[PDB]
Amino acid sequence: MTEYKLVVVGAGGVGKSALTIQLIQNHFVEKYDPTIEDSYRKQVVIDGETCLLDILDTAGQEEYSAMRDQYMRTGEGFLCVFAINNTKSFEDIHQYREQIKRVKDSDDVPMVLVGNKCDLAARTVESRQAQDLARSYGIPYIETSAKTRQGVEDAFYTLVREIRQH
Amino acid sequence: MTEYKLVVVGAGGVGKSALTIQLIQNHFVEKYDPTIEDSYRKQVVIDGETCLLDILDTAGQEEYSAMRDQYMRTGEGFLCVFAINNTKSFEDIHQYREQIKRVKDSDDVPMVLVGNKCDLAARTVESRQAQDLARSYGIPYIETSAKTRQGVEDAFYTLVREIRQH
Amino acid sequence: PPTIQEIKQKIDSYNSREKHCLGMKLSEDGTYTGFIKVHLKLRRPVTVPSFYLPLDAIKQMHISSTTTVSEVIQGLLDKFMVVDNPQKFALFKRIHKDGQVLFQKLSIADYPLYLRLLAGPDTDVLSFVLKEN
Amino acid sequence: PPTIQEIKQKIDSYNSREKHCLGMKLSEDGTYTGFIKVHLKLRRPVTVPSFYLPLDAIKQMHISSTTTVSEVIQGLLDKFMVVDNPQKFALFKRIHKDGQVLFQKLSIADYPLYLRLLAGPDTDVLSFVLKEN
Ligand SMILES: Nc1nc2c(ncn2[C@@H]2O[C@H](COP(=O)(O)OP(=O)(O)NP(=O)(O)O)[C@@H](O)[C@H]2O)c(=O)[nH]1
Ligand SMILES: Nc1nc2c(ncn2[C@@H]2O[C@H](COP(=O)(O)OP(=O)(O)NP(=O)(O)O)[C@@H](O)[C@H]2O)c(=O)[nH]1
Ligand SMILES: [Mg+2]
Ligand SMILES: [Mg+2]
Repeated sequence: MTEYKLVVVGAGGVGKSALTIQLIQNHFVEKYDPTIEDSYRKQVVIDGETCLLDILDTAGQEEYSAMRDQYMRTGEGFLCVFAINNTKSFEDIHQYREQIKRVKDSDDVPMVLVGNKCDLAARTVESRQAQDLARSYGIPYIETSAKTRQGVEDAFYTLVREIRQH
Repeated sequence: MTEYKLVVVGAGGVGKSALTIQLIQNHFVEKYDPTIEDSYRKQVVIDGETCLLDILDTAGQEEYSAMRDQYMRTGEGFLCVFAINNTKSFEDIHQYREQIKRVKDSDDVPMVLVGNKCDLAARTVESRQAQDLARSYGIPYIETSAKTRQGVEDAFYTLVREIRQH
Repeated sequence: PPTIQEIKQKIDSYNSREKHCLGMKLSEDGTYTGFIKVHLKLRRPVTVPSFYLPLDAIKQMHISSTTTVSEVIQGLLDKFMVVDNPQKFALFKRIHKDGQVLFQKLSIADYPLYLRLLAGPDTDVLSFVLKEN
Repeated sequence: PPTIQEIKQKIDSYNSREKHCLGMKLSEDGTYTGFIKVHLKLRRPVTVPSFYLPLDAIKQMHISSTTTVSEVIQGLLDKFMVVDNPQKFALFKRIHKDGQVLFQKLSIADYPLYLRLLAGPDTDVLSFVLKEN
């Protein structure tokens, strides 16, 4: 099978680990355990192709910012995650887009914009503003809930599709 | 760690599997079970470097000759094995050297000449003739016994050395 | 479940997607012979001069349509000189279920070559793995 | 076994071969804090709508010199929501012995950070792996 190197990035607490663990283990992590950097290997079937996903779940906390160049070099596609009830996380997205573009020296690195925690009622980031940002970058926008599992497969599978069409 | 793709080739019954299994499992296979094609993954330390050896143990029987192009394309170094009590196996060595050279399109593919079954008293291939052949090719000659374990590590480790100096 | 002529056509299709010396062959009354690969992923207890050493191997075997999982397991344990209780081991098919690749334990009475033929040559679709409980 | 100033120099050497936010830090009387990675290689029994699904993960953890193997095991089982008996699991160091890379079971009373410091930053020299018996 072909292998895909996926990296999950975004501000601390947006649900990067929760999304990853929903894909890997098929359950929701309620606990908030800040990540330093974790990696996963998951075999999947996407549109009839068997794929090995190597998934890097990264730190949103600033103390680990120095690790970014390293993982941005090696990653093939990026899930750029914010939480729809956290305006600051949405503001932080462009910073990730820009650092990836710098490190990889490309303006079309495979990326998906993910608005997570869509199970929550108290939304502060309007879907239209997120759709606008994704359109600006030329990338897909998907809302997910690591809790309900809504959009989780679509987010990762869309990213793999973005990579294999690149 | 760095990975090395090793391929073990030579006429049927010379001890290709026995040598491989001595390296992998640290024991001697007395049974004669002709190979179709088997593969092994073994982590080792060679001169202080940790290496992953992917080892392909190939068929000496003619019925599987069609599989050679495929494994010769993918292999990085070749242990070319004959048995010191089998003159025909020694005559067959040049055929392997030539097919590898053809398939890889190179006259310096990493190779080691291995004279196996050196535990046996009834020798029919003189060591000098084998030394002469290896000198002709510009490769090392090592005598091994899969039975006693004599030379087994040196053969594989020499091959890895040949690859990393290439 | 299935027709013999169905098996005949299945073998011909299989073989078009495979090398000649690795193809399946039809025999008497819808029986056939052919090849599988089994991935052994075992931890072997070892003594120094506690600790284990990995056995990580893919063994290619020539078997028939009547060869059972039980036969495949015993043959591998004997070939790799594994002395543990054979009933501590199981053969699994790695297959697609629900977008997920899962490992399903095989019945000791199952026939791996039949599974292989039905799946086609691609190990991405079905692979066999031998594991200790 | 060892000197505190020995530990101080060992930490400084360690950190020169590692990124800044991933370095070790000296604390009171020769204690220290630092990072390890544990490779979880587990088979998880699953139900469809028998079968297992792999959990293949490398978890990076911030721990101290007094953190025990027992603590590392329990913390991982809880983090990955593994409900099996914790005594069915063991932590191994993958290390060099006799030109061979072997896995050695750790005592539940051992201190992984100490092992990590002594080995240096290179996971090729020492890696940790969590396995079910
Ligand atoms: N309601 C809801 N909560 C979620 C969702 N995703 C994550 N959370 C919750 O948000 C908290 C933080 O999630 P976590 O996955 O740890 O975030 P992170 O982005 O990995 N954090 P860090 O960057 O520090 O590693 C947890 O308490 C988690 O249960 C979601 O889709 N819905
Ligand atoms: N005395 C002795 N016998 C050996 C040695 N190596 C292999 N043999 C014996 O020679 C026979 C054939 O060995 P085997 O490893 O199966 O050879 P092969 O080259 O792999 N055969 P094939 O090409 O058909 O797969 C066995 O009966 C084996 O025990 C050796 O170093 N010394
Ligand atoms: Mg996280
Ligand atoms: Mg053989």
